[PDB]
Amino acid sequence: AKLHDYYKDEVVKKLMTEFNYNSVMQVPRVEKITLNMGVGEAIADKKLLDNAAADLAAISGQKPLITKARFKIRQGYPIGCKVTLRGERMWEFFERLITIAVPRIRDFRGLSAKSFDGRGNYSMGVREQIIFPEIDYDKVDRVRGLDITITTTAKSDEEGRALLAAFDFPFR
Amino acid sequence: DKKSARIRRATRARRKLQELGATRLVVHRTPRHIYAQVIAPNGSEVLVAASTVEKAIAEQLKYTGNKDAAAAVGKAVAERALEKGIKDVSFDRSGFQYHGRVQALADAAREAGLQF
Amino acid sequence: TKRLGVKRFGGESVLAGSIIVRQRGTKFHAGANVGCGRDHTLFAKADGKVKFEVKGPKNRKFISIEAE
Amino acid sequence: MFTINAEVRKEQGKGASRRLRAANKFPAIIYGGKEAPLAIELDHDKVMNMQAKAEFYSEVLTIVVDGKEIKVKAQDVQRHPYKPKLQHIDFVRA
RNA sequence: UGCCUGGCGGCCGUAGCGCGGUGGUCCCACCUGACCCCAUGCCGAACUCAGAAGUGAAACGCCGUAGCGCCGAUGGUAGUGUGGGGUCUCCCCAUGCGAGAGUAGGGAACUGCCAGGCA
RNA sequence: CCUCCUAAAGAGUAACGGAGGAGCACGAAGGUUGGCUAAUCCUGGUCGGACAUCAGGAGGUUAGUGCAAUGGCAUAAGCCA
RNA sequence: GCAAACUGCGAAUACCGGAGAAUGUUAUCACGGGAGACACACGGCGGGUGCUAACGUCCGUC
Repeated sequence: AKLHDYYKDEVVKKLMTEFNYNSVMQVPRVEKITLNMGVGEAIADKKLLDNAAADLAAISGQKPLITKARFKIRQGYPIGCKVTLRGERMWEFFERLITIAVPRIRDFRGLSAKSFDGRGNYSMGVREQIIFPEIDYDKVDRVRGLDITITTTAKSDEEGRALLAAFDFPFR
Repeated sequence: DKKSARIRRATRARRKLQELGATRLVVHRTPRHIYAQVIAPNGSEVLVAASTVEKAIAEQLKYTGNKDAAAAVGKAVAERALEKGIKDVSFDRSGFQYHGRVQALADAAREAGLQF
Repeated sequence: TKRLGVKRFGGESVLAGSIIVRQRGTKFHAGANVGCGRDHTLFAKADGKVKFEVKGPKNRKFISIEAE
Repeated sequence: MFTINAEVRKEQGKGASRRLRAANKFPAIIYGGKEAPLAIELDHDKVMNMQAKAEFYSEVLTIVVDGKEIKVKAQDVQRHPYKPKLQHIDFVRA
């Protein structure tokens, strides 16, 4: 909720005047943020998966959950663990990342507008996690990055563009 | 959809209870109110019904939905049903979780003398 | 290189605890005042009349027993 | 508009149908509208005679029953796979 | 005695899907924050706490839309029991039972009890 | 020892007629109560190529239901606690 | 386009169960005694096997 009040104060007015919605919640709003490094290299050994889980726990305020597969992978093989938030941690983590993580990107050519699901969600993988200062260089084992997929109530790609612009959408 | 899953869950309870043909006491939880009814085995008729919407319960309640409101509703329905002569009737939480308002209402009813 | 089908029929009078139909799968489901076995073998819970009907969201075939 | 006259069916079943077919005749029905549909007995020879013209199936036909002419449209015709015989003609009142 | 909503049954496609508008009077739905009752195989997602802070966005509510799905006559046809016949492989005769598909049409489900709001 | 047809629509109705599997196990892989509900294909995303990864979409069991086969399981007999 | 091991549809004969008419030496069932009986065949009805070539062979029924 660190940025929730600021969001409601600033994004809502501009989005309402540029769209002229009726209800307060008609503005697209993020519901969950997914952090899941698709390392896909723990097949040989699970130590890498343990290291990834530890990194997720350190970076995030919670502990990751280990999932299983739906490449030479069997059924029910645990390969990666994902992290998601729902609550104040949403805005806390988003504000932190947009303050320190997103601005500090090396060779930052910009986001990918086309990288949508076609229905109001954006998915992309940003490598060289060194952008996040929370990543301690002591415990880094390989060049990795977060496969962030923003989950938003946007009903179309136009709403996704508008809500990304609300966060100033640095550039393409 | 939460409604679909809730109805799916309640259907099993209802269909397993229907084998006995006994008057059911169905309680429904609403975000703003609480409903409680006693229905005969046929299901097309109800013996008694009371909800927080009625002034009889909301007069002393600042709001219709909370632990205190659930307890008051339970006491009222228990008194009315005891006046009716339930004689060890069966309860049903509309396929819900016995956690809050349902739990408080059931505890209040059992305090009044409910035999279930 | 043992016996399926309908053994007891609607409108018949049977004594308590009488097997009416055994089914390989759930082709039929026991109705009111009717029990079910491990092998989905329906047996009469009382004495009276037997009815075969079709009901349910999928229109499944059901077997019921009513007071004579 | 064709001056077509037929006879009302008196029996229900395959018996009269086969009797008509053997004697170079066949049955038919007239339905459509709130008025109750009725079965009719069409003579095969006359049907062949007045169906050769292409206008038979074009406009609304006239059927005469007990000296009563009514407008009916031929819904469909069912024929034998190889025998040029009309198994059954279905009409609609118009 | 009427219009509207909620709960519970018969009803299980003439009850479903597609389009428009209509609703915050009551009621209903979303929801704020949650250290407090409670909690996650991580998360107030659900569960539970103070309510209308905000709204009718989805949802449901009515009607029209027969677009779609569905049912569906009426006859006839196929098939066939019984007895017989022929050129007895197969077909037909007398009688009875009577397909599927298709067709006109129906098709915006209906019905029962309680509770609440407006007349 | 067991399942599918062969086989003329109650049960049965010859084959050396064609398919076959099983000689297993669980102190859980049973039960109690609670919670949840797949396959199939597609969109975005370094390796990852389209399918090692998550989010969303058509849909709600054609996944799964420890053993070969066949019927059944949405109330889930399917998964977890 | 196909499917004895395809059914999204779906017949009459055959079954017992309930009500009902006349029928027929009770034509129906149990018990007890006493039998033969344990190699049938022709044709028709719908099939399998067999090379539907078979006046070959086997099935349920008259």
